[PDB]
Amino acid sequence: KSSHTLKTANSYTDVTVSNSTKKAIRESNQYTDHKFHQLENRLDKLEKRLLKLL
Amino acid sequence: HTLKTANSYTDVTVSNSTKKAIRESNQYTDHKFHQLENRLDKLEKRLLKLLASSAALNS
Amino acid sequence: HTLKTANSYTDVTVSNSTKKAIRESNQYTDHKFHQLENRLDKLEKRLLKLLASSAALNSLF
Repeated sequence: KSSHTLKTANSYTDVTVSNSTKKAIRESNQYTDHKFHQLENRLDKLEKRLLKLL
Repeated sequence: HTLKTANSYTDVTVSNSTKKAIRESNQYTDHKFHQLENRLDKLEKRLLKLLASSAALNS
Repeated sequence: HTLKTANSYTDVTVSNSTKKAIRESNQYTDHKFHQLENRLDKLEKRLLKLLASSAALNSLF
């Protein structure tokens, strides 16, 4: 009607989009933890084999 | 009717972006996980050689 | 119209967002990767050292 309309819509875009950026980042970071845990545990196992051998 | 049309464009386009964001990021993670695993596979071979070397020493 | 200014606004802000999320998440991965690269380098080094000493000890006897 339309200034107050554009304005309201823009504000909706703003909150929504911002909550999406944060969500993507949490979700990807989680994944990254899940994958990198497997590498850390493998590494933990290897130094422990080494120490035992020594 | 317009406001409803903007907002529902926002919801749809936002939902697709979050998905593309995660999908790309994860793909990059996977590439980095593989590069590390290449390293770990090597290290484990050297431990396996060192191990056989150590039981040669005994004597 | 008003559906055109609000929709182009939404596309531009969605665009910047997508790029920001991927960038930030990849920084996260990069940092964790470095940390682990660090832990690997050290272990590699000790192993190389221990192979050198053991091999030399073997040839000597």
